[PDB]
Amino acid sequence: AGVAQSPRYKIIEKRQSVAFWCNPISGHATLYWYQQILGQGPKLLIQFQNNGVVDDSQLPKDRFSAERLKGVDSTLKIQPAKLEDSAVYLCASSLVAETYEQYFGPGTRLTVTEDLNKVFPPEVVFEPSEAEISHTQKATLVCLATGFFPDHVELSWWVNKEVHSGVCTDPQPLKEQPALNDSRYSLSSRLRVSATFWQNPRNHFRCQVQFYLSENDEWTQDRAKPVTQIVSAEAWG
Amino acid sequence: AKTTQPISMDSYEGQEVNITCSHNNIATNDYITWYQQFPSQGPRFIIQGYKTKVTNEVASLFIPADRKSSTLSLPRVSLSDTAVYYCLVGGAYTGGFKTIFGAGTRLFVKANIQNPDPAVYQLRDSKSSDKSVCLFTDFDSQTNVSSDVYITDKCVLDMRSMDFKSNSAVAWSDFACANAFNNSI
Amino acid sequence: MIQRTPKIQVYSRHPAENGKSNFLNCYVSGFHPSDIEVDLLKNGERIEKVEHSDLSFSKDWSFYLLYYTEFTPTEKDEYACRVNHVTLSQPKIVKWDRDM
Amino acid sequence: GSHSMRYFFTSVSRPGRGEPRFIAVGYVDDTQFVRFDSDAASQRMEPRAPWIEQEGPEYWDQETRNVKAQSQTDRVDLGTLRGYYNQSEAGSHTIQIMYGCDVGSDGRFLRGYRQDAYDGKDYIALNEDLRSWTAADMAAQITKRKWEAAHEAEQLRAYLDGTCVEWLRRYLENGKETLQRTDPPKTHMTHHPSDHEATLRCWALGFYPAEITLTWQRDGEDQTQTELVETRPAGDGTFQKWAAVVVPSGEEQRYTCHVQHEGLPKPLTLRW
Amino acid sequence: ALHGGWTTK
Repeated sequence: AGVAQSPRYKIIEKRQSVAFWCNPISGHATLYWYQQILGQGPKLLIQFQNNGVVDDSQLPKDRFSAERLKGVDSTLKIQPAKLEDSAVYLCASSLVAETYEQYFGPGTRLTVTEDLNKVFPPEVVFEPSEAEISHTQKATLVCLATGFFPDHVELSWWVNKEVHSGVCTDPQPLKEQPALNDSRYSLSSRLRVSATFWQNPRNHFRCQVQFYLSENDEWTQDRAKPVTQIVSAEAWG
Repeated sequence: AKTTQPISMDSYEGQEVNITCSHNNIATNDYITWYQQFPSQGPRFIIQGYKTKVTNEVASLFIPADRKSSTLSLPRVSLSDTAVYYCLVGGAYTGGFKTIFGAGTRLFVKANIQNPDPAVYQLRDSKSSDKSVCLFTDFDSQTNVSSDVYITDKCVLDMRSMDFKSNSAVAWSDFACANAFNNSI
Repeated sequence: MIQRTPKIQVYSRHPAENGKSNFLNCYVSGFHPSDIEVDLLKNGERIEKVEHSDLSFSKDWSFYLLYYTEFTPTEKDEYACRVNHVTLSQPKIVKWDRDM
Repeated sequence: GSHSMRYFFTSVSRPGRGEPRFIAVGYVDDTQFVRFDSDAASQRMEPRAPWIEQEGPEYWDQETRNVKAQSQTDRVDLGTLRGYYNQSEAGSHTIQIMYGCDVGSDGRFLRGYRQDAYDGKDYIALNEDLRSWTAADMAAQITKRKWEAAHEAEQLRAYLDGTCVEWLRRYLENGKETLQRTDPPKTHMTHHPSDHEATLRCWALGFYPAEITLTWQRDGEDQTQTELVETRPAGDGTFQKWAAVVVPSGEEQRYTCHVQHEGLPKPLTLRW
Repeated sequence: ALHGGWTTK
């Protein structure tokens, strides 16, 4: 069992707090906290040896704090978060120290928005074009995930059983309003199957998008709060 | 940061990929370590060496006599090897304690399209039948896919059961997928 | 040999002079394992404030330690070192001889 | 003449009562200058000589980090070697490590060492060429095969002929007043009486370095038939030693004590 | 100064 981290996704507003948690590999003496903002490599925030802090050079101590009191699990806290805090926060551990292999956890994706009203659930399956079966004897399906914010989704394809063969999801979605900060996003994915498979009527194709606030910060207005949900759509053929 | 490596590299699947990292101020107690980071994942250790060439099942690491540079060698890359590769130099001493990943090298692996059929199609929504998108598909990897026109980048899917790989791009009426070096139908 | 019994030497840092301040030493060496109990005695009673060196070992991996305390020798006062170790059935007492 | 730097480590497992006891000491020649004790409250590398105290905080942070890393490495190795020797959790076990380097009067590298023990017996040792190992038993073969193929052994070799020599030169310059000194022994002889038989004790006190040779001789002939005590620390950085021989009375001037020490111009001869 | 960057037995 590798490094465990909690939570996986987080959306909050400028000037409020968040606490990341990490559990390293059992018996590992060194724990690392990394911040990885989009388009850059990981940057070391704080490093622990046993229960003592050993590296603080790059920690923004006005907002960033961390503790590993018993030398096993560590909590990293942000107070109060700024707009520039949007990043993936990774926890890592090594058996002895920095020259050993650093085992990384799944990471925590944190988005800090200007206002919680700007986050929205995704909008979701274009059926294969008839010219494509004729030309190639195949059937490509295209799925669009539109209007979501923040960029915390996990797209998948389900056929009667999740499938990974013949699937190409976009590496990074595009900004619906590139020049507007905190804009909504859009993500596209393709699944192509053979013509005979889509000729059959007994095949159910689903494009499933899993969205990532919770009831604690409830807002109670008309359009439903964009709670972490699954917006999905389907086709039969 | 003692390390300088190329920002990005492109390679076709099945080719050997060599990534060279320059570290001319390397110290006596420094190790040379490489990490590989897949999308939506943390970095993963792949290799570490000091002077002698090191080989494992993932890669080989070559270090010249003066240790002023190093070369990570990926034997035969597949499409799944598209990742960020970080060259790290450090050790158990004051000037090397801190781990500095840097920008790394973004390796992009391109498929060998055996039967290119560059053709734009028009798919229609299952429910909102009047909605359509551009589907630039079956182009070879050589081409580059370049208002309210939404253009995604080129994507390569693998039909493992039929040994067929196809590039594709999606745009949202459709003349074609906008203004790129496109061809044929 | 799995376990080695300690060698014990009791002596002063400087040549003994009655009425003059000095240091009383108990040097234990050549023992294994490191677990050891060493006390300095004045007239058969444990001297309370006794310090010792940091544990180290010789080429044959046997440990050595120096236990010491400040003392002013007199004609009548009796000084000794009491050592207990897993190799000893009962504590071993070595008396201070100022000619040794 | 030549100089040396040595580091010594002891890790003693404590079955059922927490982590192993770990003690580290560093020596320049016969002078200790650093120490770490896992049972001490500071949990830092600590100075033990005046000249090392002038090192800045980065030195002490680096030394504290690396001594704890050594301690954690040995703690892992205690569990590993217990499995190698098929031992139970009930018993206590000890890992001892010594390593360092020697330099000549010119400061040039002479040799490097790294020796490891388990329960007071040789376990594995680095050979003089610093790129091969000598394993003492079958359990140590597992470690030897691992370390033979370890790129970390290349850095250990570079430390012993490189980094180790450089730090020793820095320490020798910083502690020039004390480390470069040589205190000659102060010598005297005592007489201690059955009848027509006594003991002549030949003393050597307050000398540094610890290396010394004391020999008894009758009529110019070596007399190794004598009681020699182990060289012992006085507590002030100097050492003591004495050699005693049993003498039939009247034969006091037949016996000669010879003192050899690098602080002496010529070897001393002592007659009662 | 101490040796660093070692490996396990």
